[PDB]
Amino acid sequence: KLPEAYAIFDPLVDVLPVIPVLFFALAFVVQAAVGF
Amino acid sequence: DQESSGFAWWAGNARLINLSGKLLGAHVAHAGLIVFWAGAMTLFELAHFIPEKPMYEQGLILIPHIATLGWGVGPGGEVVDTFPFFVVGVVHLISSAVLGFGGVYHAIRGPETLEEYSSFFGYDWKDKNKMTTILGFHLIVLGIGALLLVAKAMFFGGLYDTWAPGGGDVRVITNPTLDPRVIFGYLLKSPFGGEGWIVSVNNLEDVVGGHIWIGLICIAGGIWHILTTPFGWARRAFIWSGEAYLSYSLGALSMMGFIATCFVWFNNTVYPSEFYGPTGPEASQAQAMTFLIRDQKLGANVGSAQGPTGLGKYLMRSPTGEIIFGGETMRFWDFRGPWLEPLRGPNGLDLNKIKNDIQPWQERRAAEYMTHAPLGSLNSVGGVATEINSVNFVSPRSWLATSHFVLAFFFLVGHLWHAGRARAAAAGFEKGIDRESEPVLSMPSLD
Amino acid sequence: SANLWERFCNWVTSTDNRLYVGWFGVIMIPTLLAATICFVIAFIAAPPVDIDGIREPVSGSLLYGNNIITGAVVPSSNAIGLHFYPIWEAASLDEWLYNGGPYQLIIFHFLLGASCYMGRQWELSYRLGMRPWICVAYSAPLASAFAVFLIYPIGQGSFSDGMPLGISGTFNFMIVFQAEHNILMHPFHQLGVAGVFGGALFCAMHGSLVTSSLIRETTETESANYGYKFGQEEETYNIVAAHGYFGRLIFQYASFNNSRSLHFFLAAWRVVGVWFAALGISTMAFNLNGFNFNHSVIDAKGNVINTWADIINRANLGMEVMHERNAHNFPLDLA
Amino acid sequence: IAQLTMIAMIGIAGPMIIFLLAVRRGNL
Amino acid sequence: LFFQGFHNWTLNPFHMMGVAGVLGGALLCAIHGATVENTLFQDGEGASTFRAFNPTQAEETYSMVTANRFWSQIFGIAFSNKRWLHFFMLFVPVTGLWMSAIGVVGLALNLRSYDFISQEIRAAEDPEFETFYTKNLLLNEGIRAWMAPQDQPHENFVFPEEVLPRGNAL
Amino acid sequence: METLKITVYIVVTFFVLLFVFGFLSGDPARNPKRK
Amino acid sequence: TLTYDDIVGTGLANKCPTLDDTARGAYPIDSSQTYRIARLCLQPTTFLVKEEPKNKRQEAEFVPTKLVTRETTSLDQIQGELKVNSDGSLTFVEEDGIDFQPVTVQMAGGERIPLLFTVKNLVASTQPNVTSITTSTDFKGEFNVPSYRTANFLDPKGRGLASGYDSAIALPQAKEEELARANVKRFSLTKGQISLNVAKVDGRTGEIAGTFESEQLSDDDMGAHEPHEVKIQGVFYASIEP
Amino acid sequence: EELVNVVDEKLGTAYGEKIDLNNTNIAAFIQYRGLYPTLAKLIVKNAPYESVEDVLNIPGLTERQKQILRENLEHFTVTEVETALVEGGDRYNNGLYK
Ligand SMILES: CCCCCCCCCCCCCCCCCC(=O)OC[C@H](CO[C@@H]1O[C@H](CO[C@H]2O[C@H](CO)[C@H](O)[C@H](O)[C@H]2O)[C@H](O)[C@H](O)[C@H]1O)OC(=O)CCCCCCCCCCCCCCCCC
Ligand code: CLA
Ligand code: CLA
Ligand code: CLA
Ligand code: CLA
Ligand code: CLA
Ligand code: CLA
Ligand code: CLA
Ligand SMILES: CC1=C(/C=C/C(C)=C\C=C/C(C)=C/C=C/C=C(C)/C=C/C=C(C)/C=C/C2=C(C)CCCC2(C)C)C(C)(C)CCC1
Ligand SMILES: CC1=C(\C=C/C(C)=C\C=C/C(C)=C/C=C/C=C(C)/C=C/C=C(C)/C=C/C2=C(C)CCCC2(C)C)C(C)(C)CCC1
Ligand SMILES: [Fe+2]
Repeated sequence: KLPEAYAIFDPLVDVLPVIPVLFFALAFVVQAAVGF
Repeated sequence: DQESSGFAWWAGNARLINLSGKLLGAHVAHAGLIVFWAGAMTLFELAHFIPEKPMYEQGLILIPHIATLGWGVGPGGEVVDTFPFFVVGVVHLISSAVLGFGGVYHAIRGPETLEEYSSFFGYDWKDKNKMTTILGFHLIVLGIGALLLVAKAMFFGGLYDTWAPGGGDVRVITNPTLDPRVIFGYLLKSPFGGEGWIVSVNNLEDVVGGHIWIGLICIAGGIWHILTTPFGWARRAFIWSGEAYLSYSLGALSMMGFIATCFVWFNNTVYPSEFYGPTGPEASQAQAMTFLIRDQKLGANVGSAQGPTGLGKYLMRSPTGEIIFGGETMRFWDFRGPWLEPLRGPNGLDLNKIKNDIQPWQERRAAEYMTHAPLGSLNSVGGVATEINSVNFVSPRSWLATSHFVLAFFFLVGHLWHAGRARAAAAGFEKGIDRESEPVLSMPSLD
Repeated sequence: SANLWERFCNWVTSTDNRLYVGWFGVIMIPTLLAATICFVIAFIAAPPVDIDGIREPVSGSLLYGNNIITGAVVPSSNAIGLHFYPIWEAASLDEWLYNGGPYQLIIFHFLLGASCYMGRQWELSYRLGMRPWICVAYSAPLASAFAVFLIYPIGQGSFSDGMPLGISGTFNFMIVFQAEHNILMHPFHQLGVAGVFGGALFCAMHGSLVTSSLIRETTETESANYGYKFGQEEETYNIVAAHGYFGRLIFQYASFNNSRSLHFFLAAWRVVGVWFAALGISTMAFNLNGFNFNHSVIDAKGNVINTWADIINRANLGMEVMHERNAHNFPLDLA
Repeated sequence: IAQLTMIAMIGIAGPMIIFLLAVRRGNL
Repeated sequence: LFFQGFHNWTLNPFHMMGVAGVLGGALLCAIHGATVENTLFQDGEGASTFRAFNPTQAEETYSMVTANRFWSQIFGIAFSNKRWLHFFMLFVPVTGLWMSAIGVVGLALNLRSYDFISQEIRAAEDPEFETFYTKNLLLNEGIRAWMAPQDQPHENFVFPEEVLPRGNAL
Repeated sequence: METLKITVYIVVTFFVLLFVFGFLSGDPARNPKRK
Repeated sequence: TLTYDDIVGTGLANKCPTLDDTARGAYPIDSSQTYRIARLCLQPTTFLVKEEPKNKRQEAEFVPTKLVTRETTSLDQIQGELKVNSDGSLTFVEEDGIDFQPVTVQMAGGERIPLLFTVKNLVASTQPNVTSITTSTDFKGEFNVPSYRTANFLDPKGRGLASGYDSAIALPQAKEEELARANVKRFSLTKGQISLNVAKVDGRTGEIAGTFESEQLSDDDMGAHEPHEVKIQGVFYASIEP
Repeated sequence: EELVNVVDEKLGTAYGEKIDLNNTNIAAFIQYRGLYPTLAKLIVKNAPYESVEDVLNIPGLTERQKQILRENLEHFTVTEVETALVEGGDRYNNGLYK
C-alpha cells in the first residue's frame, strides 16, 4: 500500500530490495569471466 | 593491479590496498547499497504497511524507526500519515543513485591512483597525519546531526515518548539534560541486571539531552585530530598499516553491534514496542499482569494468595525492591514500562493500588503484550517452541537483536583475523616463516 | 638496573619460559586459578541450590550425594537472574552458598580468562613470528562456552538457565532447550552438527591417509612410528602416492594435492560450522528457535496429517510439560 | 500480479553488462 | 529424543565416548588443520601461500619445530612427531564410534543406562533431595507419556486427560 | 563483610593495570628482529 | 516522599516504617468510632529454631539461625477491622494482605530449616479498659499456618499430594509399605500465636510501632519430617485509622 | 495408624460426582446455563455452606440469580471444607489450564 497514484508499481516496489544481494552475486559473474 | 603482484581472487580487495586506492569509489560504491537498501525496504515496508494492524505485527523493522522519531504517529502509536514514511525511503532510494553513480565511477574511469593526484589531503596510510586529519572530518561529520536529532527533538517535531504524560505520543523535547553526572554517569553504571550502562534510559530528556553532549564532544574531536599529530606513545603502541587501521576500527563495530543487539532486546524507551514488540521481560510480566487481574477480577484476594511453590502465585518478593509479580517472571522485576508503572508504589507494587486503581486500558494492553511475545521460529510461526501453525508473528526485537549479534559476533572474528594478519607485517613473517631464518630453530630449548 | 620492572617486562614476554605467559597471561593465569579453585571444591563439597525461581534446593556435590556423572555445580537462582551476585553482596557466606553464587564466580571467571587464553593464544604467534590465523580457530570454542554461559543468560534474563557446570547438568540444559527452542530443527545447529561430524570424520580421514602413505623406516619388530625425528627437514609421508590413491578412490579430482589447502580445509570446516552452532544458541538466545511444522501438512476436509516433525514436537511437549514443575505459575512458558 | 516479469529484466540486467563488455573490450 | 526419553542414552557411558571421540576428534581436526597452516614456511612470493606449496617434492611445509615450542608453552604439550599426530587422528573417532556401536548394541536388548540405583533408592525417602540426574530423568518420563501414543500407533495407546504428567501451570 | 569488596578490587585493579602497562609499553618490539 | 526508583535497591522495602521519638502519646480510641487498621507491618530480625532436643529430657533449646534468602522475609500491607468490644479492649481481625513470606534459615548444624513466616487469619486483641494505645498496650492472639507448599507440588521423582506420580515409581517391585511416609502426602494445619507490645505511638496519625514475637512451626514437607518449632522477633509498624 | 491421601479420598465422596460448593475449583462452574461469570464469584466467595441450600440465602442474590441457583441446585454438593483443597486460594486458579 503506497500512495494511490502509485498503484501501478506495487510490482517493482516488491522487488527493489532483492538488489543489494544481487551485487555480491554479480561480483562473481565478472570474476568468472575474468578467469580469477 | 592484475593477478601476480596481488592476492588471489577471494582476497580480491587486497590488491586495492596497494599504492593509493584506485577507488575510494568502492567504499562509496556500496555506501550506496546501504542507503539504497533503506530506499528499497522502506518503500517495501510501507508497501506492505496497513495503518490498523500493530506496526510490529507486520514485519516492520525499518518503519518503526521513523515513528520513534515523531513522524507519522501522534496520539497512541497510531499512524495518521502514511506519507512521511513513504517520503524517507523514496528519498534515500533515489539518494543512493548519486552515491552509487559516483562510487561506480571512482573505481573504473578515475585516477587508478589518487596517491599521485594526492594534493587534496590525498592518499597513503603510513602518512600519520592525512589519517588524523581525515577521521577528523568525519568527526565533525557525526556530531553534526547529533544536533540534527536534537533539532528534530527540539525544533522540528519532537519524538515519540511512551512515558510522555498522557500516553505514548509524539512530544517535543523541551528541556534536555545539563548535568554531566547524569548523561555521563551511565557509562559508570552497573553492567549487569538492574542497570545496564548504556541501555538503562527512562526518558528522552536524557537521550536527546545526552546526544547534544555527544555532538559537541564528538565535533571537538574532529576539530582536534584535524589540527594535530598523534603523540609518541601512540606511534610506539599501535601498528600503522592500511589493513591494521581496518583491523582496529572493525572491532569497534563488533562491540557496538552487540551493544545494539543487547539494546534492542531490552529497551522500551528508544524502542517503544508500539512499533517493536513488547520486550522479552515485559512479556512474562505482561502475562503476570493479565492473570493477576483474571483472578482478582474473579474474586481472589491476590495479595495474600499462597502459591504452589511456597511463594505465592500473583505476588512475590524480591531481595532489594520488596514487591513484584511472581512466577518465574521474577527475573524481570526490573522491567519498566508505562503500562505498569501507575500501579507502582514506594515499597514496590502496591496492593491497594493493584486492587482498585488498576484500570481497563491496562488489561487490554497487558493482554496484547502477553500474546505478542518475542517467541518464534525461522519458519516464522510466532509462539512457543511447540505451537500449532496459525498465529504467526516474530518480534522486530527477535530479528533485530538476533541478527546484529551474529554479525557483531562475526565481526569480532574479523577484528581478530585482520589484527592477526596485520600485526604480522610489523615484522614481516605474515607471508610465512622464512625457511632459513626462523626465530625458533635458533632458540634455547624450553627443556 | 635503571628500573627493576625492566626484567618483569621481558619475563612476561619470555619467548623461552617453559610455559609462555603473555600480557593476557597475567590475567588469564589467575582468573582461571581462582575459577578452578572455587570449582574443584564446589563439586567436591557444596550445598544444594534453589536454582529455579523457588526454594527447591538442587544438590550437586559429591559429598552431598553425586556420582561423577550426576555431579555439577549449580547456577544462580531466578531470584538474582541477572543482577550481579558477587560474594560480598550476599550477607552470610552461606547465602551466597544457597542462592548459588559459586556459579557466577566460576562461570564469569573462566568465561573471562578463557578469552585471554585466546589472546595469549596469538601472543605467542607474535613473539614466535608465525602466521597467526590460529587463535581464531579457538574462537568457535570460546564463542560457544560464552554462548552457553553469557548470551543465553542475557537472553532469557537469568543466569538460572545457563548450562550448569557439571556432567548431568549439560544433559539438562539440553533436553530443556530442545523443548523451548526445537533446536534440533534449527538450520544453524545443523551446520553445527555438520562440521563437528565432518571434522571428526576428516580428523580420521587426514590422519588415515598420512599414516597410510607413511613411508619407509623400520622392521616389523620395530615400531613403524619410530621412523622420524623431531625437526625433520622433509615430511615423513609420500603425498603423491596418497593423493594418487585417495583421488582415485571415487573421482580423482575431489582430492587434495595442495597440502596447504587440505590442512586448511581441516581448520575451517570444524571451526566454521561450530561458529554457526555457537550462533545457533546465541540465535535462539533471543527466541528465533528452530523451524516448526506442526499441523503444517493437511488434507482436503482439513483432517490433519502428522508430519514426521509432529512426532518431534510430540516428544517435545513431553519435555515442555515437566521441566521445572513447580515455579511455572502460568499458562505460557514465556521464559 | 505482474511483479515477476518486471523482476526478470532487472535480474538479467547485470550479466548483460558483462556480455556487452565481453564483445566490446576493456575492463582488462 | 525417543532414545533420550526411553533409553536415556544421554546417560550411557559408551555413548559418552561416542561423543568423546567425534567431538574430541573434530577439535583434533580443526586444530591440526589450522595449527599447520600457521606454522607454514613462507616459500612462495606474496599474498597466496596456497600456491607456494610444492606438489613435486619433499620439504616440510610446516616447521615441526615452530610447533612444539609453541603449544609446549601455550598448552604445556607438544605433538613432537607427525606419524603419530597424523595417526592419533585416525584413532580418536573410529574408536569412539565403536564405543557407540557397543553402547547401542546394549539398547538392542533394552540393556540401557537409565538405572543409577544409589540415587533412586534414596529417591524414595528424602522427598527433598534432588540431583540433576533425577531432575533430568523426569524430563524423559514426560517424553514417554506424551509421544508413545502417536509415535507407537500400532499399540492404539489411550491416555485420558488425567494420566498425563505435568507441572503446576501448563 | 564490606572488607572483601575492597580486598579484591586492588587485586583486580593491580592486574588490570599490570595488563595495560604491559601492552602500553608498545609491543611492536618483542618479536623476530625487534621491528 | 520517596519514589520506588528512589527506594528500590536499598533493600529497604523489606524494612518497614519507623516512628520518631515523639511517641508515647496514646491514640484517642472512641468506642463511638468504628476504627480499622491500615497496612499493619511486621518486619523481623531474630529467627530462633527450637533445637530438636536429644533424647534426654532436660530443657529443650532455642538456638539462633542464619538467614539465607536475602530480604524476602518481612511482611505487611495487612489490613483488618479493629473491633472495640466490651470492657474497652481492641481486637484486630485481619481480612487480607501480604503476610506469608517463605523463609529458610540455616540451623546450628548445616540444617536448612524452612518455615512460612506468617500471621494469617490473624485475630489479635489487647488489654481491657483501654481508651488509648500507648507503650502500655499490647496484642496477643492466634494464627493459622498451612504448609510451606501448596496442594500441588511434585517432589523430585514425581510424587505429590493433589497431583504427582502417586508412588515409589522409580522402584517398581520395591517393598510398598515404609514409603507411606513419602507417597501419601498429608497436609498440615496449625496455630501460630504472636504477641505485640507498642513502643512508639503518635496520637493523631494513628501510627504505632513496636516489637513482636511469633512462635510457629516449620515445614511439614508433606510428611517427610516432624516440623521444628520457631520463634520470630522484630519490630512492627501499623497505622490506625477510623 | 494408616495415613492416606486427602484429595484422592475426597474424590471418593460426592465431590467426584458433582460440584462441591465449599471446595470444588471455580472452574467447574461454567458447565451449566449462565452460572460461571458472576454467580460463581458469589458462590465461591460467601462463606462455606453447611447445607446445599444455604446457597439460596446469599446476601444480595438477585430475584433472577436466586432462580438460577434453585434451578441448578441439582448438581451442587458439600463435604467438609478441605484444607488442602482450599488453601492457597487455589479455588480461584487451581493451576489447571487447557
Ligand atoms: C562487573 C564485572 C563483570 C566482569 C565480567 C568480565 C567478563 C568479560 C566480558 C565478556 C562478557 C561478559 C561481559 C558482560 C557484558 C554483557 C552485558 C551484561 O551482561 O549485562 C546485562 C545488561 C542488561 O540490562 C538490562 O537492563 C534492564 C533495564 O531495562 C528496563 O528498564 C529500563 C529503564 O531502567 C527500560 O524501561 C526498559 O524498557 C526495561 O526493560 C534490566 O535492568 C535488566 O535486569 C538488565 O539485564 O546489558 C547491558 O546493559 C550491558 C551491555 C554491554 C554490551 C554487551 C554486548 C552483548 C554482550 C556480548 C558479550 C561479548 C563477549 C563475546 C565473547 C565470545 C565471542 C564474541
Ligand atoms: C568489517 C568490515 C570488513 C572489511 C572492509 C573487510 C575487508 C577485507 N577482508 Mg575481511 N573479514 C571481516 C570484515 C571485513 N573485512 C570479518 C568480520 C571477518 C571474520 C570472518 C573477516 C574475515 C576475512 C578473511 C579470512 C579474509 C578477509 C579478507 C579481507 C580482504 C579481502 C577482500 C574480500 O574478501 O573481498 C572478496 C569477497 C569474497 C571473496 C566473498 C566471497 C567468499 C567466498 C569464499 C564464499 C562465496 C559465498 C557464496 C557461498 C555465496 C553464495 C552465492 C550463490 C548464488 C552461489 C578485505 C580487505 C581476505 C584478506 O586476506 O584480506 C587481507 C581474507 O582472506 N576477511
Ligand atoms: C562488494 C563490494 C565490492 C566493491 C566496491 C569492490 C571493488 C573493487 N574490486 Mg572487488 N570483489 C568483491 C566485492 C567488491 N569489490 C567480491 C565479493 C569479490 C570476490 C569475487 C571481489 C573480487 C575482486 C578481484 C579479484 C579484484 C577485485 C577488484 C576490485 C577493484 C577493481 C574494480 C574493477 O576493476 O571493476 C571492473 C568492472 C567491471 C569489469 C564491470 C562491472 C560494472 C560495475 C562496475 C557497474 C555496476 C553498477 C550498477 C550495476 C549500475 C549502476 C550504474 C550507475 C551509472 C547508476 C574495485 C576497488 C580488482 C582489484 O584488485 O582492484 C585494484 C581485482 O583484481 N575484486
Ligand atoms: C539488518 C539485517 C536484517 C534484519 C534483522 C532483517 C529482518 C527481517 N526481514 Mg529483511 N532484508 C534485509 C536485511 C534484514 N532483514 C536486506 C539487506 C534485504 C534486501 C535483500 C531484506 C529484504 C526483506 C524482504 C523482501 C522481507 C524481509 C523480511 C524481514 C522480516 C522477516 C524475514 C524472515 O523472517 O526470514 C528469515 C530469513 C532468513 C532466516 C534468511 C536465512 C539466512 C541464511 C541465508 C544465512 C544467513 C547468514 C548470515 C550471517 C546472515 C545474513 C544477514 C542478512 C542481512 C542476510 C524480518 C524482520 C520479510 C518481512 O518482514 O516483510 C515486511 C520480507 O518479506 N526482508
Ligand atoms: C562521498 C564522498 C566523496 C569524496 C571524499 C569525493 C572526492 C572527490 N571526488 Mg567525488 N563523487 C562522489 C563522492 C565523493 N567524492 C559521489 C557520490 C559522486 C557521484 C557523481 C562523485 C562524482 C565525482 C566526479 C565526476 C569527480 C569526482 C571527483 C572527486 C575528486 C575531486 C575533488 C574536488 O576538488 O571536488 C570538489 C567538489 C566540490 C567542493 C563540490 C562543489 C559543489 C558545487 C559548488 C559545484 C559542483 C558541481 C555541481 C554542484 C554538480 C557536480 C557535477 C560534477 C561534474 C562535479 C575528489 C577526490 C573528481 C575527480 O576526478 O577526482 C580525481 C571528478 O571528476 N567525484
Ligand atoms: C572516531 C574514531 C576515533 C579513532 C579511531 C580515534 C583514535 C585516537 N584518538 Mg581520538 N577522539 C575521537 C574519535 C577517535 N579517536 C572523538 C570523537 C573525540 C572527541 C574528543 C576524540 C578525542 C581525542 C583526544 C583528546 C585524544 C584522542 C587521541 C586518539 C589517539 C589515541 C587514542 C588511544 O589510543 O586511547 C587509548 C586509551 C586508553 C586505552 C585508556 C586506558 C586507561 C583507562 C583505564 C582509563 C581509566 C578509566 C577511568 C577510571 C574512567 C572510567 C574507567 C572505566 C570504569 C570506564 C587515537 C589515534 C589521543 C591522541 O593522541 O590525539 C588526539 C588524544 O589525546 N582522541
Ligand atoms: C548489512 C547488513 C545490515 C542491515 C540491513 C542493518 C540494519 C540496521 N542496523 Mg545495523 N549493523 C550491521 C549490519 C546491518 N545493519 C553491522 C555489520 C554492525 C556492526 C556490528 C551493525 C551495527 C548496528 C548498531 C549499533 C545499530 C544498528 C542499527 C540498524 C538498524 C538502523 C539502521 C541505522 O542505524 O540507520 C542510521 C543510524 C541509526 C538510525 C542509529 C545510529 C547509531 C549511532 C550513530 C551509533 C553508530 C551507528 C552505527 C555504528 C552505524 C551503522 C549504521 C548501519 C546502517 C550500518 C537497521 C535495521 C540500529 C538499530 O538498532 O535500530 C534503530 C543501531 O543502533 N546496526
Ligand atoms: C570487504 C568485504 C566485503 C564484501 C566482499 C562485501 C560485499 C557485499 N556487500 Mg557489504 N559491507 C562490508 C564489507 C563487504 N561487503 C562492510 C565492512 C560493511 C559495513 C556495514 C558492509 C555493509 C553493507 C550493506 C548495508 C550492504 C552491503 C551489501 C553487500 C553486497 C551484498 C551482500 C550483503 O548482504 O552485504 C551486507 C553485509 C554483508 C554481505 C556481510 C556478509 C553477508 C554475506 C557474506 C552473507 C551471505 C554469504 C555468506 C553467509 C557465506 C557463508 C559462508 C559459507 C561458507 C557457509 C555484497 C557485494 C549489500 C547487500 O546486498 O546486503 C543485503 C547491502 O545492502 N554491505
Ligand atoms: C531495475 C533497476 C535497477 C537496476 C539495478 C541493478 C544494477 C540490478 C542489478 C542486478 C544484478 C547484476 C543482479 C545480480 C547479479 C548477478 C547475477 C545475475 C549473477 C549470477 C548468477 C549466478 C546464478 C551465478 C552463479 C554462479 C555460480 C554457478 C557459482 C558461483 C559463480 C556464479 C555467481 C557465476 C535498480 C535496482 C538500480 C533500481 C532502478 C531500476
Ligand atoms: C558491488 C560493486 C559493483 C558495483 C556497484 C556497487 C558496488 C555499487 C553500487 C551502487 C549502485 C549500483 C548504486 C545505485 C543506484 C541507483 C539506484 C538504486 C537507483 C535508483 C532509482 C530508483 C531505484 C528509483 C526508482 C523509482 C523512482 C525513480 C522514484 C519513484 C519510485 C521508483 C521505484 C519508480 C561491481 C559489481 C561493479 C564491482 C565493484 C563493487
Ligand atoms: Fe597432515
